[PDB]
Amino acid sequence: TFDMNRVIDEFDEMTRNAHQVQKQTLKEILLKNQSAIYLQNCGLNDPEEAFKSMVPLVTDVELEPYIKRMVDGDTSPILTGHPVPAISLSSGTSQGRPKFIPFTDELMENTLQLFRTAFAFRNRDFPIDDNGKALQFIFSSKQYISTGGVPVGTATTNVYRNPNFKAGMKSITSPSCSPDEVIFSPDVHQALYCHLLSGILFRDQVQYVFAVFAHGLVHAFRTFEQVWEEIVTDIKDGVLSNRITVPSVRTAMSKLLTPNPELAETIRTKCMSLSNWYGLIPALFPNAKYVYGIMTGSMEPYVPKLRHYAGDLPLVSHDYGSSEGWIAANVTPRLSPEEATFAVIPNLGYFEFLPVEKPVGLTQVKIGEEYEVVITNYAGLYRYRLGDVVKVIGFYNNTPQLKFICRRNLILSINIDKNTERDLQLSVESAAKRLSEEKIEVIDFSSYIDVSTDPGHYAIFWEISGETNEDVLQDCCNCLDRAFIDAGYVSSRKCKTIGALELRVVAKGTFRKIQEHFLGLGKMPRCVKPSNAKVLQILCENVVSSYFSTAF
Ligand SMILES: CC/C=C\C[C@H]1C(=O)CC[C@@H]1CC(=O)N[C@H](C(=O)O)[C@@H](C)CC
Repeated sequence: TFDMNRVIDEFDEMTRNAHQVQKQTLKEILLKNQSAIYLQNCGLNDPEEAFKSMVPLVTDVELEPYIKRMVDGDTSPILTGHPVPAISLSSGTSQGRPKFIPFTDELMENTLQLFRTAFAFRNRDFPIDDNGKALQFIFSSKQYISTGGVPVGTATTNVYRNPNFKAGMKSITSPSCSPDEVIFSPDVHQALYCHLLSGILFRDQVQYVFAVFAHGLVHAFRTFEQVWEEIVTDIKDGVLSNRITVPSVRTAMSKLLTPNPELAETIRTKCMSLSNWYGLIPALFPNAKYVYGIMTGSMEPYVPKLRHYAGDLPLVSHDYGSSEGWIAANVTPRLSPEEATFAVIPNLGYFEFLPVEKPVGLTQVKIGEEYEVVITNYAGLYRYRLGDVVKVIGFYNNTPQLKFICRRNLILSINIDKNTERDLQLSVESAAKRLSEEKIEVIDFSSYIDVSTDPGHYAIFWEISGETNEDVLQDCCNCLDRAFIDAGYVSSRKCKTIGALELRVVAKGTFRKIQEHFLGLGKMPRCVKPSNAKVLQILCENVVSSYFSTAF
């Protein structure tokens, strides 16, 4: 039974005792998983001491073969003491291959604990009506079964399809406007339309608006700009647009629709009153208290447009975690996304921090210093290098408050996509075999994030060893686009939040000219940063042709 003050007091005591809770949490993780051959092979059977001397830092790549066994249905103890109920398909890759992370019942408990904690602080500073609803733009369009018989989904999908999700969120959320059939629609574009319509149908009750990521909220209302008159028509007629073809979705939404020309008129008058859609969100939902979602890190570029739609509504930052697990909660919800920091929850894992040198404990980190995060938790992860670099902004009682700084080895990112030099090189090598058919080779390559388009897209620069046809180059272009298998990139391309990959072919001698540039001053950049004007200049002025992927 949820009690706001009780929840806050519990978080307070835990963070006052963060050092002790860290140690107790490690001991419990090690007890639960002691039969895991990964742990047995380290010499485990001074528990904290033994742990740090016997267990090596490890990377996703090192864990790949172990996790592969779990995805293939091995139920003996490998990374966990008990068989996992699901596997999470993560963003990013494992050396260019799909990256999987175990999803355990404990991770579900953690999710519920963190949501409850964050809600308590948020509802303290931004109290909502408990007879209202929320507009929640969430999606779980798919969860497949591995060949070994294990469910595989994204982390959010594993959360949304958990048997404890509805009951567990009941007390610490405002009820969604959307039918479950919308959330689980196999077609996310239809789901999004229906979320928008559902929100409008209950607009007076909507207490806040949520999506996991800021770019999702922005995409939602950009979409509204396109379909608003269609929604007004659906409401006026009490008939769902023929755009919606998923039968279970049509059925569910039809129960909510009856002819309402009055509401339709209100909405039409309201939309036409806006100036370039400024303040669209509070206009549609005049009782919403805030907009909620991840506003930080890779989402920072989306905040200006989100503010535009949000008008004067507070933007509240959603918490810090990934497919690997949760780390930190926003307990200062009134702070803008620029000032937002996240307090580590001391029982969600045994956290270590590599100085940006060997790792220090949670209560050992220093204000103003940057560290790479190291995770030991209930996801089968022991001293796992997350690759996230954080800065310690301060302490909330004895737990550090963190700001995300950067992700190591990342060169290509628009929103939720994460691609490295190796991923780019692999995509190039894939697409190059279409060229090899023509006895043509890739002389060199680079790339660039083009955010002049909406949405932004990847641009790849190629110089090739000979002239070829448009069809060949079109194929190479499509292949480059499909060769990026990172789940984040694929998810965005499908949801249209990342545009068609563009292949720009440059004139012969273009890359040598870049060499000449650097030689006349005295390692080819694989993604050209916006500030690298001299290099960008040489590439752009030598583009001779341009192609856009017809994939997705
Ligand atoms: C136990 C952890 C449970 C949930 C973590 C996720 C959240 O609910 C908030 C942050 C996080 C987003 C995430 O997992 N994003 C995916 C990813 O980037 O891997 C993406 C492939 C979309 C699902």
